Order: sequence, then structure tokens, then C-alpha cells
Amino acid sequence: DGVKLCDVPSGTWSGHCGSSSKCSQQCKDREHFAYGGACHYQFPSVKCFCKRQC
Repeated sequence: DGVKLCDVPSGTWSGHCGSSSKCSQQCKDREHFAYGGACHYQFPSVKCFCKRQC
């Protein structure tokens, strides 16, 4: 229904997140974030945030 996922900042990804598909792939590939990730705006640019389950 609505699993609670927390968008956590990546230390691996830096710069800009233009593709959420690659962001999510990165999160699943790098760590145990099977829910992937999304491009979330933070200062100063859109960065990749991995979705962990909370």
C-alpha cells in the first residue's frame, strides 16, 4: 500500500542527478537499497537520494 521509504543522501553519487533510473540502479548496485532512489533537490543541486525502508 504505502511502504515508508526514506530518501537518504548518497556519498557515492555527487554532482547532479539527471536520471532517477540510474540513481536507483546506483543505490541498488552500491548498497542494499532495493527500493532504489530518486533525484531529490538539495542545495546546491539535484542529488541522488537512495530509498531505504523505514
